[PDB]
Amino acid sequence: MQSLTTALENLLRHLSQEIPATPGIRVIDIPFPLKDAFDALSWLASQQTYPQFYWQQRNGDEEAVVLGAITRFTSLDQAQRFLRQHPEHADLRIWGLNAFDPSQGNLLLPRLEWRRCGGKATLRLTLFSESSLQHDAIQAKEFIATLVSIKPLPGLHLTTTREQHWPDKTGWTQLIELATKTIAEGELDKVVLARATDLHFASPVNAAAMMAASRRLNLNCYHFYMAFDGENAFLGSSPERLWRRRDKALRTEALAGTVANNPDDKQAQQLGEWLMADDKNQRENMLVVEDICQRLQADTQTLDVLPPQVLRLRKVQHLRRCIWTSLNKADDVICLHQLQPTAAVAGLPRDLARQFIARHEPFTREWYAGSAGYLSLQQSEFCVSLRSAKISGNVVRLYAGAGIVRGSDPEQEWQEIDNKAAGLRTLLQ
Repeated sequence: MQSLTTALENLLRHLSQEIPATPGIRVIDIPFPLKDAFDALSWLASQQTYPQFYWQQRNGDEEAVVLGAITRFTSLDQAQRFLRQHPEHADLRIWGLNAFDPSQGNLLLPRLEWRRCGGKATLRLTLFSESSLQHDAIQAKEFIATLVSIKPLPGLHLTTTREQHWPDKTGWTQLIELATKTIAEGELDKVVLARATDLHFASPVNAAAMMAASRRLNLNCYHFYMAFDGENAFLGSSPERLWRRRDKALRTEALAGTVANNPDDKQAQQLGEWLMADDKNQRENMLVVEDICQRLQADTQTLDVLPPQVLRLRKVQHLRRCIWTSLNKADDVICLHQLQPTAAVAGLPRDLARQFIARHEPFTREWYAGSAGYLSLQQSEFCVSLRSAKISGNVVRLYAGAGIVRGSDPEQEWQEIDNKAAGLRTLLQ
């Protein structure tokens, strides 16, 4: 941590310059020599300050670790409202989560943000005050004094005390056959229903270590980690983008139609070339794109759907179609509310599917199948909070969902949710 130390000392130097004792906002960016890679995650997990948020874009070129909440926001709308009051810092990012219910978020304007774009990094310090910048400069000084040296990530422990499913196997069929009853009757066709698996461990589970474990195995995935406090965290490694906005340029995608992966290149690629020719999944995928274009059309100019591709991940492969377009207004609250929850995580039609989930699910999804990422005026990117876990002390809660459709069948969809959960379960068991 000679890079960090040096950066911290440049920052303390800046904070010792005259700062005006008037309301305002300052952004201090210190260049971060990236002669080696920096284990931003290990650094974050060494700190006793909360909240912490860690995020890496799925391609591996963009990474951030942010610490300490100058201000918290309970929705993305309230976040964007704050940013619009400061248009002179167009690149000022707010970081965190949106819940499965998108009117609810946990987002922060961080004290400190280390951010790498591929080859370059910046340690950014911000000051903000309704009253005195000089005052908050004092806080920043104290917050720096608070930071400790990078310690080795702690270990994962593998001793299990219990294993609960919500719903269990019988409750799953109880619910599945209810859902097909309901499909039988009305105009609902697809409903995505979830399971929670609670893993109870004899020791408290270190969430950053779990995250570090996931990053090694779960390639080509967004990695996201929020430490709300010392006892509670939510994290995941999702292959799915909700949206990316650069100015008004928007990218989203219809990621639906699942097979299992196999480690041999040929058998996985036969399992995939199959997926691309299966009329049916291609139909299911196409109903997802239609729904996305529908949801988008009144707020965008031309929508371009790209050719299908198979996305090979660790335990599981997906059919995806990307959809690019331009937004009429550079607005993140529109992207959020138009795109979440996805047709891939609620089902179809939108209202009816959400209403079934609301009516009937035996546990709250909370942050599962919301989104994670950041927004600034200039750009934003959120992933869907899939392949994720909620960590509370000694309990780890894994989430995975399946799209019930008519012929479904309990046990097959259950097996599918096992495979989706696998990408995380295998790090712990």
